[PDB]
Amino acid sequence: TDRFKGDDDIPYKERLFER
Amino acid sequence: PVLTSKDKITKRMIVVLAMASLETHKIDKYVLLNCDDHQGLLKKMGRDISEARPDITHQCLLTLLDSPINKAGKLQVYIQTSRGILIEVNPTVRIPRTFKRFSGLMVQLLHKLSIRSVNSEEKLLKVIKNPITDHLPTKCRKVTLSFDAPVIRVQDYIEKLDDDESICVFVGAMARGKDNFADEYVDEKVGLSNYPLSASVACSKFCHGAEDAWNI
Amino acid sequence: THKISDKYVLLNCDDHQGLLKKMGRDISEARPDITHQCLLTLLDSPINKAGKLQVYIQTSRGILIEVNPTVRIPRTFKRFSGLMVQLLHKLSIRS
Amino acid sequence: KVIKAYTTVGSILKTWTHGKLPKLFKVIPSLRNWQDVIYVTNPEEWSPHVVYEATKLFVSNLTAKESQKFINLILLERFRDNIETSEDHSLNYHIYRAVKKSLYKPSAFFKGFLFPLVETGCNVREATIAGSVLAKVSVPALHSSAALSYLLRLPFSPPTTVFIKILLDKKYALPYQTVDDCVYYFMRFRIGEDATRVLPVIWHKAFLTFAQRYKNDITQDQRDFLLETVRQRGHKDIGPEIRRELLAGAS
Amino acid sequence: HTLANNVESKLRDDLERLKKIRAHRGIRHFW
Amino acid sequence: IPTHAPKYEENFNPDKKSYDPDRTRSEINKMKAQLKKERKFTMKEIRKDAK
Amino acid sequence: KKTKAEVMKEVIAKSKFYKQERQKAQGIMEDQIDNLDDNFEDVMSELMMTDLDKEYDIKVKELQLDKRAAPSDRTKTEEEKNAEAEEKKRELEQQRLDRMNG
RNA sequence: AAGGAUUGACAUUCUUGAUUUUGUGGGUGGUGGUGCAUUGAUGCCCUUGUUCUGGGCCACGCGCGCUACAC
Repeated sequence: TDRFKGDDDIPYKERLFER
Repeated sequence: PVLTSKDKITKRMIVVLAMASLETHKIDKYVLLNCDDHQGLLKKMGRDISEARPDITHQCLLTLLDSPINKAGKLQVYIQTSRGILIEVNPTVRIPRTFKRFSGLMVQLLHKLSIRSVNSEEKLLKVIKNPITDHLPTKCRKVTLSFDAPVIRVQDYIEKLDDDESICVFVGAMARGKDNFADEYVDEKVGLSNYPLSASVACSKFCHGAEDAWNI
Repeated sequence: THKISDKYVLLNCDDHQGLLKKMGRDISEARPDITHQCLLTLLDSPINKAGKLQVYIQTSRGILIEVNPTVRIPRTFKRFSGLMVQLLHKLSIRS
Repeated sequence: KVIKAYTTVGSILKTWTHGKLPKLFKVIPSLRNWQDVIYVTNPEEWSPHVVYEATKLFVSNLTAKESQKFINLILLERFRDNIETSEDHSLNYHIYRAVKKSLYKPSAFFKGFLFPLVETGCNVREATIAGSVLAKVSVPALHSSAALSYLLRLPFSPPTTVFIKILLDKKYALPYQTVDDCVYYFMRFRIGEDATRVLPVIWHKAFLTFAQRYKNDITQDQRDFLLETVRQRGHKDIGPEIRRELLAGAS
Repeated sequence: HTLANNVESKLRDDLERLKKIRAHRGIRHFW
Repeated sequence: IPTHAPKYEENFNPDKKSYDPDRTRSEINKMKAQLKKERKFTMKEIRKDAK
Repeated sequence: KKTKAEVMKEVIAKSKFYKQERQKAQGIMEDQIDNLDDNFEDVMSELMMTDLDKEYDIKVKELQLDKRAAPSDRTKTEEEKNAEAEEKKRELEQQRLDRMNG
């Protein structure tokens, strides 16, 4: 159910690496 | 037969791209806020993640270029931002197609504040002040695009209003939320079709209702 | 799609001065934005929600793509560009 | 002679950044020769970090005499050199939080900073900065009343008017001494300094912000000379609001 | 589990030893 | 009609393999491909200098 | 080369700042460990063993003896009072309507 | 509330003294930009900025055979 809300962002590899 | 706001007699269809989101920022250089191009700026600003989208009004170029009523001339587009700013467009602007050139057309919001042409006789984009009702025609219908409003065919809705001298439609060009119904102008909301339509397809459905009502 | 040396892109009118002129073609014909904004309109139309429509596209290079009604095409442009790169090279996209 | 590691202390505290302090320079209160030993450290050079922690320890050992010993000779004028040499006039958060740690001991803080800041070199821009950093943080109440007393008996300078204006939008609960001080401030501005000076909008807003609610110890002859105050000094923004506070105040 | 990993790393050290005993190279050929 | 979101990797590259989220199975696949090409090249070279 | 310029210059000045801060902390530590109680040699050889202020203290003590107060907290107009009254009325009426509806 | 509030702590035990301390309430917080003469309640956007920890490189292709995957 996406009523114009847009499919979400997926985090980048380096952003997930910085953890 | 070009149409500015200053000939309030004649029959017009006014679209108000309401609660838009096009907002400028200072990085020497000047950017505007997209959800896609920067998210850490949204998080540091503390904004909501989702509603930094000028993609919606850039997709709602299609009511400006909805040809069989715009090439008849009978349409006019105003924009009102969440920043309270009213932008007029002229009904003969050939809007930039791509979003990078629309991103480059931030000089209207930051620097130039009213654009001329290359021969520079008629103004295209304006940063006029609120309300909308004063710039509307004399008689003007009172319609916002909701979802849980009663649904009606916009053909019959425009047809039964014999000469109300215009039809104004406040369309919320936001990602999520709720538009200003009881705040400014609209006492009744007309709902479009049974599904939660986006802003662009809501504008296109109403524009094509105007086409087949007024015989293109 | 095209290579940069390291990177793959979808050919725009704006990601290059003359990648299209090095490939021979002219820059005015590299417009994926308009099939993007058609695909958005068709898949936000109410007939697609009611389930009386499906969208086939065919590239000028002769590649036929079937587009399900159930897809959520991304709203900005370069998200659609990164979708089209993987569609054109993996020939399939899952949910 | 002194034990003379103070070359090393001055060299590190010229561009001190972060960390811990030499404990001879921490127990410099409990040694009898603090001014005579800083006179041979000679820190014309400074780090803003050691300005902050040194004025913390200097509050921990300041009285009237000690405040005269250190703060009224080189550190107040070092603040003055900082504001004049800052070309955009950006007195740093270092200096400001040094002042806010400095404002604690109220015993002779008048002669600590407010007596030598009306010496020379105080313009209206430094004045609104100093009134802002005074109105930011905690203040002694009775010494604010005494400060309004002596700074109003002091000669007329627009730095002192914006000082007293900030001290009256402090929104105090006013003693009789300061109310009588303000009615002789009106007796001080008469045909006083009405023919020798003219008073524009800043002086106007100063006494209008006085008359906002500073009226609850006022009898009718005081209402009468405030009435002819505004009748003499008629601006555009006086009529309804000062007539309203005239009909609003009590004895 | 990681036994495959370690026997494989010793296998390729065996193979690089084998190459360097003779006169071989890495990837160097020309299209 | 229900509406699913499309799964795809960002900055796709076909020549590189897919980014597996396990560093001990992508590593064994990498080093299996590495031993296969180096073993093939090695024994090709030793049989042709034997020839 | 632009990113290497930024990275190289920032790493160079960062190592300079780290070396300077380590040197200053080492100077503080060594000067402490050679001058904290090692100044007990100089602690004995070289030793050292208001009218306007009284006016200000007099005004302070006089306000401490007798004072008075200030009415109430503010000064504003009845037009602003009517604006805030209609604001509180509209907010509470819409809040009661929302509580009725849900 | 010195018959002890808070300040400086020689790791527990003494060198500061009403700045108190706690509640009850409550003012938003201005080191700001932009015409005017170069100090002038000026239309129009912000308040709740200091010190250390920052990186992937310019699993090779083609191909025959075999094997998966279909009420």
